[PDB]
Amino acid sequence: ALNIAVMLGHSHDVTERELRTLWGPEQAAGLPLDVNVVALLMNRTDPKSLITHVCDLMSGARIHGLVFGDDTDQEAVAQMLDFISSHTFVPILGIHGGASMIMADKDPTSTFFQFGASIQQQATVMLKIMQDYDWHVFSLVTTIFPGYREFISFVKTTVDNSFVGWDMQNVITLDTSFEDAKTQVQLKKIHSSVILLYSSKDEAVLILSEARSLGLTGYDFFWIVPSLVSGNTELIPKEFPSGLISVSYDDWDYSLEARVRDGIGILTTAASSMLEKFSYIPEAKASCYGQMERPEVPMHTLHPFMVNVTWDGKDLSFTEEGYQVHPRLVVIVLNKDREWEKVGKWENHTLSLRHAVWPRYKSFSDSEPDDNHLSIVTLEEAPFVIVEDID
Amino acid sequence: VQLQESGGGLVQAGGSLRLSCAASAAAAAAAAAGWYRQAPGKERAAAAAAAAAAAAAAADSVKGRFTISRDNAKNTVYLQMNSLKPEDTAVYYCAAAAAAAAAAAYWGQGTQVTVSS
Amino acid sequence: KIVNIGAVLSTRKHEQMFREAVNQANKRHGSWKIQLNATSVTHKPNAIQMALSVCEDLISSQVYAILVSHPPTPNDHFTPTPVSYTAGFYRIPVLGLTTRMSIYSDKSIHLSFLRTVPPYSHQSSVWFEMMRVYSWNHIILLVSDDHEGRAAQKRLETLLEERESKAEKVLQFDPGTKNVTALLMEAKELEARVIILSASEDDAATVYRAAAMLNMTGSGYVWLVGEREISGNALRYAPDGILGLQLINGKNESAHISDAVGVVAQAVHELLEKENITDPPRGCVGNTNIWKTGPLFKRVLMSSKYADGVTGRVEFNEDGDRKFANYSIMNLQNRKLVQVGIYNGTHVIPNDRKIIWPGGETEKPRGYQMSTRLKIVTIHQEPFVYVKPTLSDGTCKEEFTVNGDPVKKVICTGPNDTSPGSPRHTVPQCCYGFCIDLLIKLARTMNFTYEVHLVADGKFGTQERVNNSNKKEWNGMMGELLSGQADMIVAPLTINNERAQYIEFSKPFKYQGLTILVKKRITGINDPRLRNPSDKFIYATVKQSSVDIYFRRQVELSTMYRHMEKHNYESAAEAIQAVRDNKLHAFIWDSAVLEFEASQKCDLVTTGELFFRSGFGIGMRKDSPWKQNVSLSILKSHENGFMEDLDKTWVRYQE
Ligand SMILES: *[C@@H]1O[C@H](CO)[C@@H](O)[C@H](O)[C@H]1NC(C)=O
Repeated sequence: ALNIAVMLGHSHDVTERELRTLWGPEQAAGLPLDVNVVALLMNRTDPKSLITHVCDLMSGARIHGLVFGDDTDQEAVAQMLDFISSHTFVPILGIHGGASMIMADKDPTSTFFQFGASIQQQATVMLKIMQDYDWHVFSLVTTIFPGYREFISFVKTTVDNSFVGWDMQNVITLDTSFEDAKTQVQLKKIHSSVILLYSSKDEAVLILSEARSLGLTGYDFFWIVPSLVSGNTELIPKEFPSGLISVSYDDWDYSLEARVRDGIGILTTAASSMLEKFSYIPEAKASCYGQMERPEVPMHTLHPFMVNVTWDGKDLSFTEEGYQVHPRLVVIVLNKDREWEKVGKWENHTLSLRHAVWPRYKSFSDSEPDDNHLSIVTLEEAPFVIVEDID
Repeated sequence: VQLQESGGGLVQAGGSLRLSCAASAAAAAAAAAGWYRQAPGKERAAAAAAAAAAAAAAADSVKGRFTISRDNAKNTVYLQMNSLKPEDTAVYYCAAAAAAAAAAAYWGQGTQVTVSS
Repeated sequence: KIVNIGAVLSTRKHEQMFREAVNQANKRHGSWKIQLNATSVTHKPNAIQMALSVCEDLISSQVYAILVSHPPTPNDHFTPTPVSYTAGFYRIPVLGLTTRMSIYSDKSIHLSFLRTVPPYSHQSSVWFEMMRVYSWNHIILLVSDDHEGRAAQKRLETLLEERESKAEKVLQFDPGTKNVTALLMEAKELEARVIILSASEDDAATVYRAAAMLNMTGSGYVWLVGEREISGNALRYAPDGILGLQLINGKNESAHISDAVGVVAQAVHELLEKENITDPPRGCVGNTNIWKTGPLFKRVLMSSKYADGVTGRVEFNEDGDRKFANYSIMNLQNRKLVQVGIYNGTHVIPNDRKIIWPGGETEKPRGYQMSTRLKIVTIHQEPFVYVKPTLSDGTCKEEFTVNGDPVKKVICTGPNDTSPGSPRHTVPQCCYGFCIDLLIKLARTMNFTYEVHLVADGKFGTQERVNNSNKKEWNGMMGELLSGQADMIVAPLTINNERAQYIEFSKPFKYQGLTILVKKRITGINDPRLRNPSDKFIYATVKQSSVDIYFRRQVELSTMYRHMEKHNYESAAEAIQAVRDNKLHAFIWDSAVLEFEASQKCDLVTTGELFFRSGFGIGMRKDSPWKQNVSLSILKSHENGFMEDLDKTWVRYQE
């Protein structure tokens, strides 16, 4: 008798989703284990509403574990979930971008096992995609938004290790506290083509707005953004130049039910491996922890048995920090109609792209000279021109 | 990618027509669009072209009879042809090249234009 | 208007202090322009209920600020993490009356938090300045792996990089363990005696017991800790004279809340300006909207001012540190603490009795003792060093070469006498020659004795990153010196930019270049016969050498680099025999070695003249205590001129 619940906030896709996911584990099972399910949903959510629900549900049906889903991309709700799971020593696995927004992780006492790409894993693809068309990573502009220290350090090490190319020149940061043209002063001091930035969504609107005034939104420039920038939405804000490169997890063609079914299997199979190995009973807490938490502390957790899960044709093994080593990264662009369109896929450490050479289409209108980017034809001949195979 | 040509028919000499070729794609800014003609007994021949920059080249053979135009907003290139002569009887084709891709020569089903008395 | 401020305490008795605080805030200014009100919450026998009650207190009024206090239980982060994250969910700033954990100082983990007490980290710079005043150059650091360990490592690294002294011996011991003796024994031979500790009380006690066991707690050793290691069971048993420090105002409680109320009132009074004040978030229902004017409040409060009070005027750091306050120097005088001086961060003013050290001698603890023996590593190069098999009696044959006076010889060990195939073999032999005589002269000059070893494999040294790391480990003697296996290199080692980046060199003593060896179209490096590949002449060098990196640092010679990388040998005399055997056409190497080999041997010709000049120099680890005497000795040798006499002995007259 395993327990599970799903939550949906400000969504209109839950009612049928719960029933379809309900019949899933019955056949997906390959072990004569047991499964019980329940579903719920709520409107615009707050920490107080979140915390009240979890023990109300836990005290009701003696919850073995829960799966979480929310949206709107709030940094706060990320730090809200984890510390709840920390004290109650219950395995909680939340699966969606709002929950999957990256965090610096907490003490090993917690059992959260986040479901998304790491900062290092995300960045290394961003640096690698440069090796395709645009040569040198030119500029890095960042605010004081958390997580910058790990980012600028990782890229600096990997650029000074490989000898090939990669002549990074200028890296700058801006103080939002001085919200005036003083930022434009520091911003005006970089001249190059490809600009890489790492900031929050709200500041992204302002900084790109300032650049359009000076002219960095021109036809000759390329902007590269990580996943967290506007990834978890379908309604793009204004001031974003038409034409943008991001590597995100949004998984255009995937379904939450598909993700939930995989998540459910991670719960049951891993616990099945530990329980059957040593006749282990997953002793539940008598309530949410006021006093009765201590006797269950000596009981061994599922961490030795939850790191490795199989089936569904994907090595879903986690790590110490809770980021997968076989994620489903995709790269996506802003088309002419302000509607995001998939471009290429990342799988088994390769850059498969539907585009061979860059499309080079314009920014937001009323600014389009477009008189550059010449094409050249050449013949292989005597030492004027020589051809060779790629090393 | 796939295109589609249309606009043909029968028109008396000295008349006019409006041929059109269209294709679906999100990058439609950057494609060379060319018109090809191939009559019975003759090799395929170029007629009119449009560049990515926005320049127009017209073949000297039948220069001045027709004109080319491209709409950046809507993915369709249509060819406005005027002062028809019997020498123009053929099946006109539309094509694109470059901005990615491979196996680069793209040909529609074909539209036959007939000029006669 | 009415301004509301919240506070969280654990007393139910200094709630009277909270009431007095709100009364004083009214007393400072009550002109009806700004009015203050306060709320309070109890302590934590749980977390969920108190978090809910804090939310209720927030929705109770138009809250603007929060204050928190210390817990009685040893729960490291019991009270902070409920309120901290909940408040950061709305970017509402909060002040920490008392806490020292370095997790909250990282603005990358949590929201904006301002501390009126410095963390453990910045005090490290304080005793760093203390040591700089008392002239300690070689130091030993011992830290744990917890968040405190990482933070201390980062802060100390920044402080060192401020001076770029490159502190050595960064060793870390596993936390929460017992019977761990390896680390202290490993660090015992670093030739310096000062160690720095930072850990919990139990770990400090275990380290104290281990050090008492290993006898490193006697005289000649001096070592100081922070404040967390001189309390509780840690203070139970400890060596006498442990230098330490105490916070400026430790557990003054209701005083610091008064100072915080004063400074926050000043900040709010200074805030009554800007275009869109709007209002502070209110209510826990349907109030997920972001707190737009949040960052401006933190920015203005950080740069505030407050000068009248016990706490003192403060200019908060970029992350909310106490900036520059004061500190007290303590010492252990027979199980009794005593103040010895006061350090206001910028300097130390000794204003008490003399501070006696554990040995009992008042003498300055500036040992840094120079050991008599030093490690020597070399490579087998013909003209400078010759390997000689010793006789059965244990001493290789004496040889009066030219004047009857014996030539000096030394006992040199290390190699297997067979580089290509040897499972394991170390044998003693005799080494003699140019560099050996030079080293003998140096030793007779600078009054120290020596010990000689040989390299593991035989490659000179070249940066190379292949696998098992994210860096290029220096294969060969160059990395043998870096990793600590060696202490000094006396060998024909030329100087280049890459090696000059890490190690420090002395003045050169013999110039040379690169030259071509040919056996009796060959000319300087201008011909197409060498510019373009051709089977008539095959060129090669010795792998992992200076020539390789020289030819790999030029885009214009990629074809030559690839041709060289197609095949090359790893040998010195074997290639000479091969070219003498008509197997190889020609190859390039150093000047002096090739020139001596050509004239000393039979039927050899020097091809052309040098193209790239360079010198030979003794290499030592960066920041060594030997740079000074070495240069003056070398120049004294140049002036006297018997280095030229040695040159006459070894490379002048072949008879
Ligand atoms: C150089 O030699 C002098 C000679 O007395 C002595 O101080 C020491 O060995 C060396 N000094 C320095 C500063 O290296």
